[PDB]
Amino acid sequence: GSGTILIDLSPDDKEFQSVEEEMQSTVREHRDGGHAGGIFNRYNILKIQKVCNKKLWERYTHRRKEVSEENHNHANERMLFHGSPFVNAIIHKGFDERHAYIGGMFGAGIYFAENSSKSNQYVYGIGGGTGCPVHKDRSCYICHRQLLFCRVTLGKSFLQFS
Amino acid sequence: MAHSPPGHHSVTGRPSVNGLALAEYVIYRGEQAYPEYLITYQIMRPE
Ligand SMILES: CC(C)(C)c1ccc(-c2nc3c(NC(=O)[C@H](O)CO)cccc3c(=O)[nH]2)cc1
Ligand SMILES: [Zn+2]
Repeated sequence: GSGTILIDLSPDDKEFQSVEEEMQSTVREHRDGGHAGGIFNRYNILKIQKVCNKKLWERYTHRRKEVSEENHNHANERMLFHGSPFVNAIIHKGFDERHAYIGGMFGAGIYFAENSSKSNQYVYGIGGGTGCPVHKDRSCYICHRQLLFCRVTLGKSFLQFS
Repeated sequence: MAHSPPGHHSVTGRPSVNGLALAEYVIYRGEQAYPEYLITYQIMRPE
């Protein structure tokens, strides 16, 4: 009883298909040769579910309006990927400081990617951790993985070259 | 949790060397993201 329901989408749904497309078309090679997240060019999409939670949605839209009004009515809202071992907390409790990376490059915040394959590197933790629970294989082709595709308010974003 | 740079709401990490890489972003308030879709998948072995 968290308030969260997961609505399963059909593969025939226009909305399943555009989310899958964004997932598949933003795969790239990584400078570690696949070390953290595995060696692949594409995914097998198995399921896509919508995350519905009225409280967490209102919490998001309330902050969006704050940011918007501090930035000439421009939330600068994107759809971005998030991979984390805490995806199950996140979908039930929402994002908070337990999902931030204290040791991150750009500070102690919550990190999102335009490249799905980048988020794929944190599904099993920092650096890919030890890989999947069952095989300890960061390149497991067997075990199922989960990513979030999230709605993110960037507001006035500080540009950092790197 | 850190704070955003003053007068900012997030940080864009621009890809600098990697020609093919897209941007990465950071927010410092969890209220600035909502998890809309949960995607279950497998990576696929290249043939
Ligand atoms: C510490 C725990 C809670 C385990 C964690 C850490 C990182 C990520 C995570 N990190 C990302 C990221 N992070 C970095 O580029 C460097 O870690 C910053 O130094 C870039 C792009 C996307 C992601 C992303 O989807 N998830 C999730 C959870
Ligand atoms: Zn496995």
